[PDB]
Amino acid sequence: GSIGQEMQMGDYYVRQLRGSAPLINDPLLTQYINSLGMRLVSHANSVKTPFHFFLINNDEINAFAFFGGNVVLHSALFRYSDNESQLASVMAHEISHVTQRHLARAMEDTWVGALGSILLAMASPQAGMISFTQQNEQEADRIGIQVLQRSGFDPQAMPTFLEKLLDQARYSSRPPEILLTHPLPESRLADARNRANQMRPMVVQSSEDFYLAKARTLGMYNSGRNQLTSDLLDEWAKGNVRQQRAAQYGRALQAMEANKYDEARKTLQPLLAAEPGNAWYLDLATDIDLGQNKANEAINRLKNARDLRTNPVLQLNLANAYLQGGQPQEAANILNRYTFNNKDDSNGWDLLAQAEAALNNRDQELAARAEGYALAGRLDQAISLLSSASSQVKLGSLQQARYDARIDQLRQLQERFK
Amino acid sequence: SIGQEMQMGDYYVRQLRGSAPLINDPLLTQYINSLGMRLVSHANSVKTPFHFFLINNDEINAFAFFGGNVVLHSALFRYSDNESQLASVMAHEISHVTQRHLARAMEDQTWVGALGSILLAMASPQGMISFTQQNEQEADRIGIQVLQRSGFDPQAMPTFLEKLLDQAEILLTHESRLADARNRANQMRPMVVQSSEDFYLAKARTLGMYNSGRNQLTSDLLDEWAKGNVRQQRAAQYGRALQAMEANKYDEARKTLQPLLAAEPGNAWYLDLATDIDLGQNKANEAINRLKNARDLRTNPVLQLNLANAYLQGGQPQEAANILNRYTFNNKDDSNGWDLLAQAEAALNNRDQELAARAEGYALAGRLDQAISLLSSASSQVKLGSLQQARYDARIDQLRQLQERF
Ligand SMILES: [Zn+2]
Ligand SMILES: [Zn+2]
Repeated sequence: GSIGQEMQMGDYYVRQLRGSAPLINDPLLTQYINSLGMRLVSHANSVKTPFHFFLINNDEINAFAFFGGNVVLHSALFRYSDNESQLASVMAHEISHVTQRHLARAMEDTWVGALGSILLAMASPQAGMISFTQQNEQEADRIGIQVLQRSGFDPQAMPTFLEKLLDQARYSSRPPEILLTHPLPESRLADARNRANQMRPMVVQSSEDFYLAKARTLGMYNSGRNQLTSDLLDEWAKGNVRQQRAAQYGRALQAMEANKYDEARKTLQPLLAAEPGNAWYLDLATDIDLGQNKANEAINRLKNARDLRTNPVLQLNLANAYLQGGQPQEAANILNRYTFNNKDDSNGWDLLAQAEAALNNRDQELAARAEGYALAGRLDQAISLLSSASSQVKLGSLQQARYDARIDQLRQLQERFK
Repeated sequence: SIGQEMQMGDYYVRQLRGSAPLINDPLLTQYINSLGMRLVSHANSVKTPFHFFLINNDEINAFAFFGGNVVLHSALFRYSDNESQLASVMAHEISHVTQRHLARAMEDQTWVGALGSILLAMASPQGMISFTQQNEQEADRIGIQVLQRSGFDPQAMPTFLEKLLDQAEILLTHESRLADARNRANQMRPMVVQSSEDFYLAKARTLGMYNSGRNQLTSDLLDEWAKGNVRQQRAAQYGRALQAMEANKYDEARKTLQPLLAAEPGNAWYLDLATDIDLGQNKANEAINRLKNARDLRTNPVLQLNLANAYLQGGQPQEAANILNRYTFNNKDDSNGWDLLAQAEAALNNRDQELAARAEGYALAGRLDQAISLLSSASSQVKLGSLQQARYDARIDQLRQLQERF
């Protein structure tokens, strides 16, 4: 089965990505990027596979995708994206590469590892490299702009973003890495500007989650050219009030990053007072609270949250608060259900490992950190942890049957690829 | 002619008084028109007298019509950071009238009432008019000079328009035109800018006393004003005393105003609030004596209404009438004087005089038939052939002519 092979070929590369590339595993940022991405996929034609959207800590702008609906976005995209529709146009562009099976159809002409080595070199700040035909790039722009429009974004954002890539391709000695995987001749641009001119004029406003995502990405995961500049923060202090709340949020982050917690708490207060129930400031409200060993206050606030049952960001934030507060069992009650509902989330497993370690449930601790190692492609290491777990439980027990069964599953993943 | 339009203007004004939420505050209306008036005298193409009205509406809007009657929404004060920005709106709106743009627009094509219903809908918080790109490209650039000869900031207009863009109401009735506002302001001159003492207190009383929705006098602004020039610090103290009186914190209100009144005992704003605090504590005698020693007592309309009201609460309706009888003949269109005069004549048991004063209130609010009814009642209580009967019946005649025009 091609779709079956593609989905597990994708899982193999995604596991290699987690284990060696610097992915941003932050709950707020990953939930936003996937919520935005899924909103595009839900308006794409002939989607035959699930989709996941990954974020790299890389200041070089690039974007690419491979089998299984897995698209990779560098954090530099938030530095170049002035509006949400520009970032959406890049994801729409990459989503269309997958639906058209461009990378899959290009490979029909040691080889599984040859492609995986290319994928991580493009994602790592340590950079072979894949390239699409300019015909392929035209289909991705043609199909991407229509997904862009049906999703309620500005179609003129795609040519506007392409032109900003061209103005740095000659006003700078460095060709941005995105232009080498996705080449941009003026024909590509003039074709894009023409299509946008022929759709409906639409002025769209970037969501409030976009500016907060842009602030957290550049502020909290700053790296190289990926900074949250004071020039941009002061510029956001003059724009629409969404950018001002985002600008306030960004300085609260940097005040927390520099351990000026009371300075950060007092900056964050007015935004939390206006929106007491949104996850973005709730997330940092606990972060500053635990920075001062006020874990009870973080717990009380999160138990009063409306959407604690539905929002994973809230669920992890409270589990972490229970851990720092000295109640690991309450953290485990949340995380046992959390890890079962999000088996691919390594944040959940790592926190469960912490909770089970604090409870001195060593077999369950080893099994929890085994899942972290399995998600990172460290299957030999995951098997070692579950072997140790299975050696601490009586034979014939279900814990032994379950630990040994999980080892069996990881061995099958292992033999499918060399 | 100007005659029909001035009379059409009076008809639309009467309709506004009856249905739109006008701010009839003496201090605020005296300031709104005093600033308009010397701003008016710096344009020369004016055919008509000018009156400026303030509407309690938290949605920002401004418009004008026949007879030099301009309408300003109270939301204008929270958008106006300085006196020139506030006059920038008025200079733009008076320039519409002097050049006769709205009259020009309706000469192209039941109509007079349809426009009045629209004028209320814009004014009332609970269909609109819209101007072409030239029309206000006229008004703004014709209005920036009218603002400069009056000694205010020419750059005050542009900073106001940009503060409108990033929030996308005034914008339905009013980048190309905006780029021209910054285009045209930079060329003329840069100007020293200093708001009047009255602008800061007027903004304090509008946002503090007539707070409604987005029209609040926030704890962020008056903390800021306490750090400004000495005019803004006195205004910040005035606003805090005003809000304490609004919250019926009477003792705190007296002690907050005490240093301002001690420094400026003849200031009309503080003298006014000192009466409200005195009457609020049933101390009418103290409020009366303070107002009799005010320097501008028989020249300033705000002080006269304040003392007239204090005489009523103090149990001296005759002395109140002696003031108000003269006030209503000097300020015929002031409904406050007519209402206070009706209260005094009711307390003196001069019934036909009370009905006559009440009638003027209803005539100003556009209910001419009711005013005719009350005067008819007054004329029936007075002897046929008396001078009173001749006046009452003459005023009925004047009101009937008004309603026969429309
Ligand atoms: Zn491409
Ligand atoms: Zn206008």
